[PDB]
Amino acid sequence: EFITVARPYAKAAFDFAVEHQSVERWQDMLAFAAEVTKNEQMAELLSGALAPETLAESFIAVAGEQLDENGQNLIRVMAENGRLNALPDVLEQFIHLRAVSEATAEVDVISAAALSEQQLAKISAAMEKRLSRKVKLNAKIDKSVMAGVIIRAGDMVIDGSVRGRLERLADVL
Amino acid sequence: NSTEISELIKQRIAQFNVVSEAHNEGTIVSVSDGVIRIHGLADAMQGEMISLPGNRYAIALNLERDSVGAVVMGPYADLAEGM
Amino acid sequence: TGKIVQVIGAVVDVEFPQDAVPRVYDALEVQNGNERLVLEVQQQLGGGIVRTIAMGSSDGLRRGLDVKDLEHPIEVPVGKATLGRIMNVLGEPVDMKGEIGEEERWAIHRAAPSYEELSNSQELLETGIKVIDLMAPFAKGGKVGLFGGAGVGKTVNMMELIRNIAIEHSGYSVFAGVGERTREGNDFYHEMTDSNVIDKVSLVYGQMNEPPGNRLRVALTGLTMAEKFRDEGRDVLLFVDNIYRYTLAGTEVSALLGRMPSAVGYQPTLAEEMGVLQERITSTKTGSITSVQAVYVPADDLTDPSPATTFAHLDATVVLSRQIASLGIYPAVDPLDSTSRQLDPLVVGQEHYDTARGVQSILQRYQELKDIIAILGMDELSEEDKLVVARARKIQRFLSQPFFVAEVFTGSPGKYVSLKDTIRGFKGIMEGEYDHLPEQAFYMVGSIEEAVEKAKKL
Amino acid sequence: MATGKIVQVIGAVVDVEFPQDAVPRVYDALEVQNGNERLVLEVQQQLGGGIVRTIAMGSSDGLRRGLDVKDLEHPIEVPVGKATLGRIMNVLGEPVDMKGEIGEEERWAIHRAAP
Ligand SMILES: Nc1ncnc2c1ncn2[C@@H]1O[C@H](COP(=O)(O)OP(=O)(O)OP(=O)(O)O)[C@@H](O)[C@H]1O
Ligand SMILES: [Mg+2]
Repeated sequence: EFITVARPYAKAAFDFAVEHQSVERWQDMLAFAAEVTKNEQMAELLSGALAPETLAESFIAVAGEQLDENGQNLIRVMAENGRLNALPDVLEQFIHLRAVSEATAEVDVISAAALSEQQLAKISAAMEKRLSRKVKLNAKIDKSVMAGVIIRAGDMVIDGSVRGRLERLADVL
Repeated sequence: NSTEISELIKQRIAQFNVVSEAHNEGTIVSVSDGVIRIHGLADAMQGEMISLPGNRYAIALNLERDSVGAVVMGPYADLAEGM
Repeated sequence: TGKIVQVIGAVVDVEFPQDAVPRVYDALEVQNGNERLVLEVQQQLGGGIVRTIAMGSSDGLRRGLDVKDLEHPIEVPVGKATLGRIMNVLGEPVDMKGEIGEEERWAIHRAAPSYEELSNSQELLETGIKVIDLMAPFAKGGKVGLFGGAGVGKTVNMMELIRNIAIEHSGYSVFAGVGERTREGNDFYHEMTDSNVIDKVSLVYGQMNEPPGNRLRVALTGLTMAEKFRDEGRDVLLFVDNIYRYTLAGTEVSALLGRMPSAVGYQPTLAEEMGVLQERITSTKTGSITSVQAVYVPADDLTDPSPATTFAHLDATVVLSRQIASLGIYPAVDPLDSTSRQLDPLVVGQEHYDTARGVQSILQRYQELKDIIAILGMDELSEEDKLVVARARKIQRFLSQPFFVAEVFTGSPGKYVSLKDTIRGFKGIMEGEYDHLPEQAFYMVGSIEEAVEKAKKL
Repeated sequence: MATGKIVQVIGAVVDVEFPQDAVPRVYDALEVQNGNERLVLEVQQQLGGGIVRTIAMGSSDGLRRGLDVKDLEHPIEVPVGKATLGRIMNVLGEPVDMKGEIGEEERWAIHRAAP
């Protein structure tokens, strides 16, 4: 998958967007550059053997919204190295960099029920204490949770569920 | 705002006439030592005879994700990229 | 549900929705023109791509064909319903008779029996062949391997073993043809039917014409049938026509599976792939499998990784030599390389053990003298060295024997020799009881009495 | 008019990029100005994207990236016939003796199918 080759471009784009105070515009621009990449006919063209600059100018032709001489030049750079299919992964790493820079974390909470919303106030305060970031909750109700709740933040998980506790005790053979 | 930009893309591809090859047809991408790489041929099948310009054939040996690998049944030196 | 996305030789990549990706060794199915093709899943790549091997000809496959996900591995009929019938790798009937009256189907991928279940046995099993049960005797429920290059008599020796054992033995038998000649399968089938012994034998044939996936999986099909008969509590005979073709079919696909080459270009998984197959051929406290396997030796190189790996898995190993075969001594067994776990004074008893080690010592000394003899000639030897040579040559001739399946080749009637006659004869030769007979008296005679009768007419 | 440009020089191997529509065919002969002398390149492989890979028929030293490349549309062509007798030539059919120009009547391509 494109993650490893997408990282350098994501960093460069975020750094440039920080200098010119345009991060939000850059995000909305990369969204469009990634979305044109997903189109059928454009995807067939990307898999073809066009010389870099001809492909770059056709892509820039479709990507009209892009800020000329900044985003369109980013397309030219990626077209020199044929990374245009990595654009969905050049995006979302830009979003990751933004969330890190803005010291903000999406954190997820899965339970057997819709949580009491007072519970969510306590959970959000607790997460803003566990991690020194503002925490956006987007909790979920899940049938698999017999009872209790799972808290997931980044790649750390704190299992408070009855299902997990059962399959943790059932392990004690 | 996603559906709107999706159809905007589909309008703008037509405005610039970017379009696919027909099925059963493709282009030579690269040529070396009698091995041929072809882009397109979405309906080509393993072991098929692919007719080249002139009156000669290549045999499809690999159906890669992005290309067909084929070997030329005769002289290959006159073949070129983009045929 | 699935879509074909690549076709490279025998390997087909299929994409599935990420919530539905098939398990490893699941069977998939795709319509190829006017026929149905099964694919077996080998690897899960990322993003719902899955990499599979075609159980049939992959020519004519397009990209973009719709693929059906069968929820189970390859499963084959087992039990008495298979007896007397010829079946394919997929467990399909290949003889022109009707459908197989199966009651049960077993997945061909299985685990070996646990260490607790294994059973020991020391019951010596007799054969009609002098050299085999003299030099490398083997027991009921053990494994025998015939090692040899191209055209040195692996099949003929295995057919003699079939004739003798699998007809004095009373239980069921399974014959697995793996990547060998179709002509030989048809010949075997008929001479089984003419003898009316076919109704005791299940035959699975994966011969060389088949594309690589069939040759890869057919051995597991045969083992699955043999395991059904073993777990029923019977005593079973399993014959494998050439085990080497299984490893070779692994080699052919390994590169297309994206695995770096090893050693002499073999797949890196060679030892594990051979071991998981071999460990399932085992006698158990519930029932016993006796196994005879042919092992082809590429370029006669016994140090090649495939024979070298095979050697550790067998109880008795008989090594056939092209150099002996070109003398016309048949069976072309090398007694200085053939060996058995059973050549042990406790199981065989002292007379047999002493006779075998005496023969081994004399033949080794003859090897030591041949380099002197090549340059100088024999006249320079000492008078005891000349006696060593004179006895070693007679021993080499007396290991020859006419076979019934070799009646068509030689034109002379086949011979069956009891073990006692072998021990008595070789002990007499080494003691010099027959120092007055010519060498020709010993060639292709069944027993020592026949050597003296041949000597009377030279 | 030269239409290609050199894009790599790795020892004797020279890669040249042409427009998509004018890639030279395999076995064709190219030439470049290596300072104050012409250097001939023979096409071995057509890579994707208009890039072609060639073997230099001469010394590779002094070549820059970006030099102009002329596409001679025939293979290497050499003089033939009676004028060649008693003359020493190099692989390109150029006189290696000092004895002046060869009075050629024809030049044939060195790459041919057998009878
Ligand atoms: N006991 C024997 N007596 C006489 N000839 C024999 C004997 N064994 C083998 N041969 C000769 O060797 C030939 C080949 O034998 P066989 O088919 O058993 O060899 P193989 O080593 O199993 O060969 P392959 O690797 O080709 O399957 C026979 O056709 C016959 O000519
Ligand atoms: Mg054989």
